[PDB]
Amino acid sequence: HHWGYGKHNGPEHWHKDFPIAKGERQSPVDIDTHTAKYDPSLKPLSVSYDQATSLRILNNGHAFNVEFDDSQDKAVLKGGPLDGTYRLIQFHFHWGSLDGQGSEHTVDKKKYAAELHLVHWNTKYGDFGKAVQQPDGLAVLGIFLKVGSAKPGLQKVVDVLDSIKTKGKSADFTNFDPRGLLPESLDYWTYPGSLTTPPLLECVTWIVLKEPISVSSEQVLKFRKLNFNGEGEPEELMVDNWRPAQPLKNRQIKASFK
Ligand SMILES: NS(=O)(=O)c1ccc(NC(=S)OCCc2ccsc2)cc1
Ligand SMILES: [Zn+2]
Repeated sequence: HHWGYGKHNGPEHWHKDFPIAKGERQSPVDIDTHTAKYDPSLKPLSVSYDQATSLRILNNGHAFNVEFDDSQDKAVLKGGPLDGTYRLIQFHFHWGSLDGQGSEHTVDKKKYAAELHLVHWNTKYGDFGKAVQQPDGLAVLGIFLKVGSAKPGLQKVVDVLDSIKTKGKSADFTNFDPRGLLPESLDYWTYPGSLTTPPLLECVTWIVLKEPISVSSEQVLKFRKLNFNGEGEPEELMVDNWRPAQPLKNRQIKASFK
């Protein structure tokens, strides 16, 4: 009886095995754009992905992860609210069964069709595992997806999903360039939060871009053909793998733009 996104194992149940689910700095949150304040103390954000080295794509039963070789200082996030350098380790998405839902963060209560999470760990802690014992261990760059024009840079992801349909399947996935998943603008909102799945650890500086990317209906329909189950088990489509917004508690969301 493992956590998931169903009626008997989804977000309202997670707190029994992960009591931090009811913590002081849980994610995602609704971003109330009128309450968020421009912060002149934010430095410029730097997303340096030119030497990113993807390795593999994996269906972990909750989403799919595109994994990167993080053994060298290569694809890194710095600046903005961050102190020092954060290294890309993986990205993944959350998405809906219908285009009207799927994002984790919301913007003035609006849900996007999906949300991309580029996950980075603070290199001062040596590795990801030690980073998730720290309040500033991780930085997740979140990007909303809306349905419209196709995102050409996403197609290589979409085209490999048939090989990883079920939980536990992986495929080689080298030479994928995550630059092709970014919008034009780096304007963002930021706040301190958590992982949005178990173990829900409160280690994350969230950086959520304001400008969504557009993906086509056909691209997101291929996400919805993935399975939460493993091979040979009864089909349960991998859809609605998002946690809803959590209480903001004693936090302020800061904007990078005036
Ligand atoms: N949705 S989220 O971005 O908050 C988020 C990010 C990471 C995690 N946890 C983990 S354990 O990611 C592990 C990624 C990894 C490890 C080996 S290579 C890929 C859970 C939720
Ligand atoms: Zn995520």
